[PDB]
Amino acid sequence: CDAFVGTWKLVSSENFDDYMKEVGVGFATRKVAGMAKPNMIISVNGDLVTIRSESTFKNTEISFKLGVEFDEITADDRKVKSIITLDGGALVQVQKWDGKSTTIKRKRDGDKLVVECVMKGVTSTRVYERA
Amino acid sequence: CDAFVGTWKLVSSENFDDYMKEVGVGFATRKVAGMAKPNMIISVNGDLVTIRSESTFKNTEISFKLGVEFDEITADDRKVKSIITLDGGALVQVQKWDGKSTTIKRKRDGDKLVVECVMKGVTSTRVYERA
Repeated sequence: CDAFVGTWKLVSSENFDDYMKEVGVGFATRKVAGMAKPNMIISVNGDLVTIRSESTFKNTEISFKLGVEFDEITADDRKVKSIITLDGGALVQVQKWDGKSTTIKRKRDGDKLVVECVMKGVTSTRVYERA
Repeated sequence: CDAFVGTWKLVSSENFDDYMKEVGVGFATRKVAGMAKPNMIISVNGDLVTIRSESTFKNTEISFKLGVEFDEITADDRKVKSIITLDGGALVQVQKWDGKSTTIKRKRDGDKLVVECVMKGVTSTRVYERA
């Protein structure tokens, strides 16, 4: 996870609302969540990887081991099962709940960290740079 | 857990610095941690309990099931194993790392939430009220 460790600030967001719609986030909530500009703080301690997200909407944190399924309460209050892997040099997260699934891919592109969240063929792209 | 769900704000802190010393928290961290006045936000989603701490020092979160050991990275960056129980109507947390242990007790006392953290017979006491 060496390529991912650091504090990342949001530089661009594309198609976030439509992704949230696909996920089932409420109309009012999508407004508030759309206004947030979360940072992403990624760190490692031993075999535990932590991804923190800090914003006006919600402060979240997941702590996990690569390849080991874990319980997560999402920023929009879904209770999901997540599994995160190192796959083609990306961190790939699959979240499953209520027979549904979404894939969140975190990948380096030049000096940026690109986050692509996919649900039913709808993709939100968020671009981050080091703080 | 119903008696614990809510947003709690710090109202008193007693012996916090000495507790941190006993834990082995370094001077500079103890200073910044002592200056912070963290909220504590406790929520439940199915069988998952989440305890979030928000302050200038750190934003942290643990999500866990009662009676099931889990991995935790503490605010002072210790990698510990935690187990949390409902015991005499209190939430009792035991954190273990490097052959050491500390116990964190969260209990209701009237309209307050009293948090007692014990390390080798040094006790820090922090009291919170609903926000």
